[PDB]
Amino acid sequence: GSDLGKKLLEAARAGRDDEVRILMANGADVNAADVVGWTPLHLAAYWGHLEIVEVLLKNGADVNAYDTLGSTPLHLAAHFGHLEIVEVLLKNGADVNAKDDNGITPLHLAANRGHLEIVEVLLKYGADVNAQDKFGKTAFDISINNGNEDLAEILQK
Amino acid sequence: LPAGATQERTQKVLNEVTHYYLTKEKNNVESVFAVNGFGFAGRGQNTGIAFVSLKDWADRPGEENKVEAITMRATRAFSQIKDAMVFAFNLPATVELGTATGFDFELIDQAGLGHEKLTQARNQLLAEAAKHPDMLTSVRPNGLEDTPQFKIDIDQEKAQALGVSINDINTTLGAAWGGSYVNDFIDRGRVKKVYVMSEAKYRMLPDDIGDWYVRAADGQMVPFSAFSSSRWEYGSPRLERYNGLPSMEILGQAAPGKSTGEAMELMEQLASKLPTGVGYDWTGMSYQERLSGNQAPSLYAISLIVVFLCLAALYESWSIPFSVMLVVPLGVIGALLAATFRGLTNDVYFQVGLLTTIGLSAKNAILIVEFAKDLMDKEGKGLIEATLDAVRMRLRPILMTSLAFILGVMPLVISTGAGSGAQNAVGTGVMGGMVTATVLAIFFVPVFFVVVRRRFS
Amino acid sequence: EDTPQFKIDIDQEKAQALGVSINDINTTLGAAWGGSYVNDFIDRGRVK
Amino acid sequence: TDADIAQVQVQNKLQLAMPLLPQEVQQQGVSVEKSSSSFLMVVGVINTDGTMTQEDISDYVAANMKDAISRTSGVGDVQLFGSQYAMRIWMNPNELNKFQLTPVDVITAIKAQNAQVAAGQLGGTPPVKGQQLNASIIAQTRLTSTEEFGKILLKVNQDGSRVLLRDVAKIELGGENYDIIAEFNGQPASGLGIKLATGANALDTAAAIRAELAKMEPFFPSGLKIVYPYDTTPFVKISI
Amino acid sequence: PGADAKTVQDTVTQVIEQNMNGIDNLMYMSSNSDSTGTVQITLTFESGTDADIAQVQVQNKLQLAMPLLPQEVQQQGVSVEKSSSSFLMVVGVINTDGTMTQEDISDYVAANMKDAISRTSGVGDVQLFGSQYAMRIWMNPNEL
Amino acid sequence: STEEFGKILLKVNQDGSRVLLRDVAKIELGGENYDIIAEFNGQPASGLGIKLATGANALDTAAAIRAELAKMEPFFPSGLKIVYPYDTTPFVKISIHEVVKTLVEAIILVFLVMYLFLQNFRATLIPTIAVPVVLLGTFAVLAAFGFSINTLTMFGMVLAIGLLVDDAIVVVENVERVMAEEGLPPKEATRKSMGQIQGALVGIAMVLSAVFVPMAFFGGSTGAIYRQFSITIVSAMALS
Amino acid sequence: PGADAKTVQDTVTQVIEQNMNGIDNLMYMSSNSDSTGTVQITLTFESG
Ligand SMILES: CCCCCCCCCCCCO[C@@H]1O[C@H](CO)[C@@H](O[C@H]2O[C@H](CO)[C@@H](O)[C@H](O)[C@H]2O)[C@H](O)[C@H]1O
Ligand SMILES: CN(C)c1ccc(O)c2c1C[C@H]1C[C@H]3[C@H](N(C)C)C(O)=C(C(N)=O)C(=O)[C@@]3(O)C(O)=C1C2=O
Ligand SMILES: CCCCCCCCCC(=O)OC[C@H](CO)OC(=O)CCCCCCCCC
Ligand SMILES: CCCCCCCCCCCCCCCCCC
Ligand SMILES: CCCCCCCCCCCCCCC
Ligand SMILES: CCCCCCCC
Repeated sequence: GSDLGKKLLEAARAGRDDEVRILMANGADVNAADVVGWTPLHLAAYWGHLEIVEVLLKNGADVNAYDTLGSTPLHLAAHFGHLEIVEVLLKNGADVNAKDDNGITPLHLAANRGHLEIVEVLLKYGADVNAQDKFGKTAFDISINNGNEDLAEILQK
Repeated sequence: LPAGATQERTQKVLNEVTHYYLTKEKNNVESVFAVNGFGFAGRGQNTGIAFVSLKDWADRPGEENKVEAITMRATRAFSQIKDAMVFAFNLPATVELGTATGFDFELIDQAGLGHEKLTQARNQLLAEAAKHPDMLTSVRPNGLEDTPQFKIDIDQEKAQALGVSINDINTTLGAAWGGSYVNDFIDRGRVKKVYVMSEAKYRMLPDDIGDWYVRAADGQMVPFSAFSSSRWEYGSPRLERYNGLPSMEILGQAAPGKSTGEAMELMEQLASKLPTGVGYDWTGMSYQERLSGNQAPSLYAISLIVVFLCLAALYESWSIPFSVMLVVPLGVIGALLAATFRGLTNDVYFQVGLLTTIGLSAKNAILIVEFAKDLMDKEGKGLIEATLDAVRMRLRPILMTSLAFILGVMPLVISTGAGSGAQNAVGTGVMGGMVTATVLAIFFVPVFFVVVRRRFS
Repeated sequence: EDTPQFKIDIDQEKAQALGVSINDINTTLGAAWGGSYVNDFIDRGRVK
Repeated sequence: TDADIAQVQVQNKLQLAMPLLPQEVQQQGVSVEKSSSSFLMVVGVINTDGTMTQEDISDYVAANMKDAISRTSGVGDVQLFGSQYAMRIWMNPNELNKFQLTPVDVITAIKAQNAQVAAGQLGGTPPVKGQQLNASIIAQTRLTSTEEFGKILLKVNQDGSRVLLRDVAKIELGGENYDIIAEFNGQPASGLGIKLATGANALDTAAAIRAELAKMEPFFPSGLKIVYPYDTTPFVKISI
Repeated sequence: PGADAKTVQDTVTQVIEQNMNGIDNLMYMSSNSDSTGTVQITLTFESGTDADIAQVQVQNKLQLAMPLLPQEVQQQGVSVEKSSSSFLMVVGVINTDGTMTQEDISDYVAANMKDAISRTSGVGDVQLFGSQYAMRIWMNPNEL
Repeated sequence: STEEFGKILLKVNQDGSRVLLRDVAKIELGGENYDIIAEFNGQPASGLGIKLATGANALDTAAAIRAELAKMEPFFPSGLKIVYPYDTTPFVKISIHEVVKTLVEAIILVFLVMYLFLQNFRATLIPTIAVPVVLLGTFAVLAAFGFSINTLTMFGMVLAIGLLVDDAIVVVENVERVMAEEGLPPKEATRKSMGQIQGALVGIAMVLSAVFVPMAFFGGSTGAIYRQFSITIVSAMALS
Repeated sequence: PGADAKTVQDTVTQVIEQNMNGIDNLMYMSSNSDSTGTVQITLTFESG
């Protein structure tokens, strides 16, 4: 925990691109994590700040960083329907079959909130469609339970 | 402290603050009442407050041992403290007013946009208001920011499969982690509450969730881990509403030199360029300042019109009244010079002080004009003869009243004790106004009467 | 003025015989034909 | 008679009766009011673009307009000419019997799976020494959509197949009641029947209502418009 | 007790706010729902309004809305007071020999002092900085 | 008692052993909640926040509270101490004293300045009688309007000193001048003296009324403050 | 209902009585708790 580390966490969350850039020049810690284990990339991927997500990965930010419950920036971006960020993460080597402590994947979360474009991007990068969570539930089991007609067709593969 | 900070974390900061006041300000500070977990902005573990009680005014000599001075010292001393926004400040005369420069703005969700969309619109208004330091200064949100919270999801299918009811699950969780008021008991002839809650150590961290077991219908004990799944998300620890709809209170004050009315007019302009479905309204002192300022012009008007009519009836002349009413600036100029020189403000004591200075100057002028006119009307004297005879007869009583009253308010001006602020405000403006109102009136009232009597033959 | 109304008699003996709760009978009849206000939910951030 | 005191005295006796009333009558909300029986004015609401139905308009007036009008000083009673939406669970007896379920099971499931739970905090007070984490625990929250209600699990069959609420009922967003249906000049309409509070000024109250309506207009959806089909105050203004 | 801002707002605050109709000379209404499980709805009235009549009208509309609140909230109670934030003085009670905790002192002041001070000639309202004792059951999950 | 709560039976085992509430929980008398940690100079603290009742005397109430707390001293457990971190009555006592000091000093100065010019103790007595009569009269009218002795009302009379003192000086001084310039006896001199100014004094009262009265007709918080000064000054001026 | 004077006074009469302080023109307050569970707290005010 450093002075600039806490400011980057605050800036990355708020989406202050120009403050993030000044902090990337001063050498602010990109691996700066809060008490829950969220890095600036975690925060940026959650709040949907694309320009900052790109700036952090350029500055050697861990794309496969995980919190105290095993969730990664891709989990968040996929869950909150941030297509542009999901692509940039997978492009920069984001583990598409990343499991949290519950065994939940970015595909599970993407499917659960009916993000059709994101599901297609994930499957394109080799997202295990037969991947189960701790309850033995697939992304297909989520679609039929939610009653998502379109999503059920995409995961029918 | 930063959001998510614990009670122990805040106690350490308060212990340093308490240690400072009983060390560095041992000659001034009598006691420090440290309240950990309370703040006027919103209560929580990260917030606290230290109510400092000082020794008698007798034991605190000079301006260096006043709240003004002690505040400035303490503020700078705590600015060094790592990861804590700590500062001191004096209490206002009353909470029921706030600041004259300050405004109170409500940002309203008028189309069920949601909490997160109203935050975006709030951040947008703040960002634009920050590009106007010339008009608006310290434009900030009054509420709390979103914080990490632990979202746990009970699997209904897995609970029903194991034979575990949701009532037993939701009770076990809520009772252990949150506490549960069961019923009353009588401790020494006094009815008191009975609470069941987990011993601290078993309800601290997410790993402790799995240590809690709920009995199934078959009689087997099932851990929370078996039928639950958790993740981190952000949510509001304090949700504000105004007139039934979701809102966010925004505080701020007019920039040095600029007026409240102007600062408000820009905030309205900025607000009109926010996302669709986002409304605004003025509350508290702003609501008050708005519908009090619309009266002022009307009250000044009536006051000034009735004064004229009263003097018009007295002198039996539509013109002569002007000779009396022209004395007003002579008393106000000295009040302003005195207040400005000393570095005081346009407060209520001053404003009422002007009306009493204007009142006594108007009184002096009325008698000079009355004496002068009555000599012309009865003794058939000339304008200048009657005016010179009048001011002669009225010189001594004007001086006696002024001499007595200027000396009478002199102790209030030099006062630096308890309630000196009120005394100074009452004294300074009156003494200053009285000097100019006395010195100028005796020479100007005869000038006003002659000029008016000439202009209107 | 008075209007025709559908009088229905619940035979207590036959219900006790078959082992059906009269609470379940009144709930089923009342909820289905009359309507039952269960609890509240949030429609676009408003309690309904 | 002071209508304020008359209301206080009447309610003091009502609160003695309140606990003896059925639980269903209490949960509908009992109201004590001091108003004229006649209507001061009717505030009609139509959609000129025909984008919203009679039901859709009524829900908006109930959810976005009614409450603020009801709170305005001088407004004794406000009658919604329509109904606010509710989560309508239209049960099917053929489908309920098929899965061996009853309206009793449906109500129990909704109360269990449409709950807003207080689950305490991580690192809550009193805490252990050396605690760094402090976060609220968020469990079950109120459902928000017809979909969420649809996927309420009533029971799991012996073969492991799920019975959801949408399998035994049609789930739409519909009026709390379907008794009131209004029309303005033939086309679909909703609105508010406003009764003047006992002793209140007709003209001052009517003006205060228009002031409150003026604040809502900018935030209306496309097509939605206020109409003034009935007002007793204009006559008083014009006659004087 | 144990509720979050969202839980408090969606079950308590919105239900009470929807029922604050038929009350005379109301200017505006504001509320806060926080993660301590607390809600405060402040109804500000026109200057010259009888504060007693204003309070009884708010209390009456709340009473009719009480059956719509959660049993946990109904059990705790909902307090309708006249907002007059202006203290005559604050009496502090402290333990110098460290034999009593802040909880122990609070119970003493509540039991032996508070009621006598409330009865004192010219005293309007007395707020206790703390609460009287509660029978705290601290459960152990390993034992259960 | 905690002992009774500890003995609460939870279950009886098959072997015969009993599970009590003390076996699965720690049972103590504690606080309702543990959110706030209160300390006074580092020591554990509680307290009472006391508000003044409607129409009550602040100085009497404060003395009464201290008189009650004094009777509780003998029963306090070993270590318990009372402290007064906040109290306004010492400040309000200074405000009262400083105003009476100013009002008394003011009457003394009129006496000295009256003697300096007129140089007869007989003339110096007239304003020494008239001014206190008006100041007392002022309090009677404050009570009639239902006002209290407060910072605004007290300093309202301090600002009016100039107006009240003047009324006295103007009347006596004018009589002293008429006697000096005409040689009339005090009786006939007073008649002529008053005859010159009596019309102006009525006129002055009407002008000063028009200056201060409209100040009370401000609305809201600001209006309430100005109303205290307005009524105090107009009352004192009218009596003068 | 069913509570003796002692239990009633402790749980009701005192709880109410200790909140009946700071009221305008209150002269005195008399109350009684009986074996039937009944409480009756009478507050008498100045004439006028
Ligand atoms: C509604 C508010 C408007 C009021 C404004 C008027 C301000 C006060 C004006 C005072 C009237 C002037 O009064 C001037 O002196 C006296 C009384 O004072 C008058 O004299 C008259 O009244 C006096 C009253 O004692 C009587 O003796 C006598 O009946 C009559 O001659 C003169 O005719 C007039 O020149
Ligand atoms: C400033 N303030 C009034 C103080 C100061 C010091 C304190 O030590 C305390 C307070 C607030 C009071 C409020 C009381 C209130 N009540 C009397 C039960 C109360 O409702 C709560 C609550 N969380 O609801 C408290 O925290 C509370 O018990 C508490 O712990 C307090 C407390 O400990
Ligand atoms: C002799 C004629 C005097 C005319 C002035 C009368 C002013 C009264 C206005 C009033 O009632 O408001 C008082 C107001 C309360 O906020 O107090 C004030 O703000 C004091 C007013 C001082 C300025 C006077 C105008 C001089 C400019 C040339
Ligand atoms: C356009 C805004 C309208 C506001 C009008 C306010 C009028 C207030 C009336 C004040 C009353 C003045 C009476 C003072 C006369 C006393 C002197 C004889
Ligand atoms: C607000 C209406 C009243 C204002 C004051 C009226 C003054 C009247 C002046 C009349 C002058 C007539 C001159 C005669 C030559
Ligand atoms: C200190 C006691 C005086 C109370 C009345 C004073 C009025 C100015």
